[PDB]
Amino acid sequence: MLTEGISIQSYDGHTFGALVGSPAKAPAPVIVIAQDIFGVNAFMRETVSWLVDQGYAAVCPDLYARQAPGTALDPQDERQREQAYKLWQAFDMEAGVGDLEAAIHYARHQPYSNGKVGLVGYSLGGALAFLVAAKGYVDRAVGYYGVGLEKQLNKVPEVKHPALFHMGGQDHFVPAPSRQLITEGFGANPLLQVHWYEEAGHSFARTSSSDYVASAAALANERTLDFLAPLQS
Repeated sequence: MLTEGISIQSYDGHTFGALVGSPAKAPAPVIVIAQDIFGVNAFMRETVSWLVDQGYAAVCPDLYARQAPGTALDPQDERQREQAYKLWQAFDMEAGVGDLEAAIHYARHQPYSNGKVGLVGYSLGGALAFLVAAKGYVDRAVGYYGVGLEKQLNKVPEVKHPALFHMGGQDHFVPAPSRQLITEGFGANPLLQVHWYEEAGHSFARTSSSDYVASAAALANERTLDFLAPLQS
């Protein structure tokens, strides 16, 4: 689901919609949420809700609009999971970072904006959160269980604003040698923070996931809110 009428233009001209939640009280910092592989669906609506209840405005852009605008898939349906994997396999990561840059720029200047912008992403969006932190586009970035971060470690020195990553110790997208690489590489830059949740696997913060772990989702989420709070000005 997206908010009717909202349109954001990316550097190359492509336009895309977004699900927007204005804030209870304005002006407020705005958090751009980078979707998982299921598009802007029920979990994104819930994330927008969560952030608005904590005092932020939130913008979740339709990153699949270059392939299939308005895609919103149910992760409980087998056929739509297969569709999510097919879209993820074809996803242009650099164009997604470009679309997030445009959504971040939009987030800076809405009527309810206080000018500060954060980004929170999950899975596919957690890997995009790291690439966005390397570009420097946001004030703070947060990535939950981004996939393939051990292949992007040469960008660690480019991160110049804070970025927080929550990783599951039982997420098999990140086996032990990958964990160690990430832990050692991120460890060289104090602007990066990574926490490992030993009893949790991938998607552990989505309440509707079979891999949901309440204690870890809760510890992660509070660390995310404490990390984003300085943007409240």
